[PDB]
Amino acid sequence: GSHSMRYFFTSVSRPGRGEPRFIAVGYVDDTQFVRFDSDAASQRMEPRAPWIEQEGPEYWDGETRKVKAHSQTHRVDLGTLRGYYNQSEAGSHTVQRMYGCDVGSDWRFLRGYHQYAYDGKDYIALKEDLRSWTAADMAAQTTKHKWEAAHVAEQLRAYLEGTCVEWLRRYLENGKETLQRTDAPKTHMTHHAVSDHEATLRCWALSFYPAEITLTWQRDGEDQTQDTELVETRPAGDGTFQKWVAVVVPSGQEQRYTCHVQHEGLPKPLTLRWE
Amino acid sequence: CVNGSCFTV
Amino acid sequence: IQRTPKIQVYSRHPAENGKSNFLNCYVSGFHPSDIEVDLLKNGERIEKVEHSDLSFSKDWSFYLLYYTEFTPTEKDEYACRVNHVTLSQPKIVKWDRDM
Repeated sequence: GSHSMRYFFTSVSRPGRGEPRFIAVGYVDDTQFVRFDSDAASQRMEPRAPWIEQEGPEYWDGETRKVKAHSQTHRVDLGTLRGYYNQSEAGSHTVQRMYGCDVGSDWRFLRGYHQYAYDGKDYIALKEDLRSWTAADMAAQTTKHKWEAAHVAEQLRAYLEGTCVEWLRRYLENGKETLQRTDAPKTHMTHHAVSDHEATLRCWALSFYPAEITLTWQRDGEDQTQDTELVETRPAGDGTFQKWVAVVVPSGQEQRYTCHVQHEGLPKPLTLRWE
Repeated sequence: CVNGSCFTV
Repeated sequence: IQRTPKIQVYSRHPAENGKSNFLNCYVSGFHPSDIEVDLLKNGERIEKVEHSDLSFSKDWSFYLLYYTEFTPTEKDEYACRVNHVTLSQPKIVKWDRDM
């Protein structure tokens, strides 16, 4: 199974006074392991998972230095983009950057990404071959030409194929008891009458990890979406996730209906029935 | 581990 | 572009009255990031709610989990109050044991 390391950066300009609000988080798969918050007192990169606390003072000093450099790059960027898009200094604006890498089941580099947004829209993104750029508009074209001239892509690719994968590998190992453990969804079905003649069947999946999952309803062995309901997948708060899916059915006919659960932790999909 | 090289837009 | 938050209120664990639990309010799909989220017990604000670190999905919309400890009872009402620039009014979502 592949694994990913992603870093998420958000800078929000504060036109009234001061520097932008800047928040960085780092993830392995669906597990946040570090953060930086400019509003916080420490002005340090901080641990958010036990297995990263293994790292010594020099790791935290290095990460702190780099993430601080990141904050300033984004501050500069917010100014430059205001200029590109001819905006006043009155409004608050947002720059987001996400980058990271995947390793495959062979534990080797699988893919890399580096994506940039301004005010919640695509601005510029490294392409899958990590050698060129997708520019969304004409302002991003400037950035693209500037970055081609300074061969940023070559430098990024070096990071995404070397340092990035190397450290994902290290983290995967150190945190193997959680990061490499799948939590199969604990499933069950509930049932309650909505009338004398109808009932809602709700198929629950709880406490699963990673987030990726599919719940599907069937009637007499064919997919049914009509008269069904659902929630988007949600964090339980303890590092695991939850989802459910419901159908309304004629009462007495509950046995026709099956809930099917697909998840990595499940060797084979699970079929739940009322009774 | 974050990178590593910083470049402005 | 402005996107309004979607909201879920729920328990971390199966809800049993008398048993300590955690009350969650998950806000997602929103832009920009500025947002106010309170957890209410009987219409009134629980005082130290925590929240996760701000992150975003691939469409660049943001998401946050707000949470606090609590013990369900049968009479007690819990809700989540969300205000965003997209909202004309602060949105309140009540907690339902079965979601």
